[PDB]
Amino acid sequence: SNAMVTLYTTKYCPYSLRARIALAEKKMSTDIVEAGDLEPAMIKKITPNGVFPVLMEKDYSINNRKALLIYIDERFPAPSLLPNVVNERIKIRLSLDKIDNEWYPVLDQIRKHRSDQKMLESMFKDLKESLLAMEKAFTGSEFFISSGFTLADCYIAALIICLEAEGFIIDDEYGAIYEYKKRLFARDSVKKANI
Amino acid sequence: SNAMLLYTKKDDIYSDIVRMILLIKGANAKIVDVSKEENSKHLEELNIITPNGNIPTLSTDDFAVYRLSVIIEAIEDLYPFPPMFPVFPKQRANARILLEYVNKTFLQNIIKLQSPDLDEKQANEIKMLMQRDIISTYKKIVSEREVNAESNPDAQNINVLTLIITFVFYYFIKLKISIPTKDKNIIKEIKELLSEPNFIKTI
Repeated sequence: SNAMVTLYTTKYCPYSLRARIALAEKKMSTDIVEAGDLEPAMIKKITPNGVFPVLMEKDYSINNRKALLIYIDERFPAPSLLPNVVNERIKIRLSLDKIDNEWYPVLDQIRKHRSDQKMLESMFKDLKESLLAMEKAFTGSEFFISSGFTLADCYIAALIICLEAEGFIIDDEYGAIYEYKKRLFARDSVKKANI
Repeated sequence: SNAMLLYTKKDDIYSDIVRMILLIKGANAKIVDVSKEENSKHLEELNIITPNGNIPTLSTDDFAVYRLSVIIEAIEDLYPFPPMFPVFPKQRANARILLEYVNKTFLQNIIKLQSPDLDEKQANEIKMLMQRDIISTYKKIVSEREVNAESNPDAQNINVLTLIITFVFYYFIKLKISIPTKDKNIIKEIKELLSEPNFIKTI
């Protein structure tokens, strides 16, 4: 009905957790519905390709992973989910890409190869180092690389969610990160998405 | 001052595209061909500010951004005038999707063909894989341009995906790949499309 938009989503899928975190942020009247709890006939009606986070309103239907979130932030402008300062915004637009490209794959590779425990033992050891050396490199800022909530945070929020559901958890032994994660999960956006 | 530094390499279709947008903006920018041995000095630099001497790279005092989309967006922030994108958030996204297609299909493949260790069978396949989806592609790029132009006749923005493709034809022509089309005015369009002034100025 009046559900201006509806977001169809899969469970344990960052791409869908990213979208739900930002739609909450936009105080939007949207219907949310799951897959697996749909007719094998309609799932193909809305998104013919099994891509899965799919946002559809009256006369448009979208799911392009790398483009969806930018669209939400643009379609429902207030509140803005990008920086105001040109330069900041410019490099957030880059950190986004690096994220989607160098970090999200580590996720799949923690899953697709997860039915084996000797590989995991090492991968978790890597994700350990890769963060260990940055947990210092970033500090003194409320959220990620900005003053306020960015898409970048939506990205990371969701990513962490999936990883700690793989068994990868962030401890007291990272630092400004653990509390940055604490702050992340402090937000009413991230909390209705985690449960 | 406006110390914008664009790192490039000769015949690198990405660079050529960023170089022709910057022209349109009227942005002042020190272009830097890293292929040229005079700039051994800047190439040393680049490999400090990018994980893999990425090209092209748009460097300023505050940042060093690479990757086409990021760059193209980056320029839109910096030099708003004239507009590179549509304005309706639906059409903006569509172009973002299309640009991501044209890229994985022609833009990066164009770059594989420039490697001197490509295995004679490899490319023939690349080229022909390219020939298949190019016309359909062009046709998509137009349709969308007819839409966005008509949805706002007063906006008067440029179609970045039309510019980008002009280059994909110019490299089809550079690599001796045929453009399979009989259609009269498609070829008329193509020819005119390569005859737009700033394109020449870029080359």
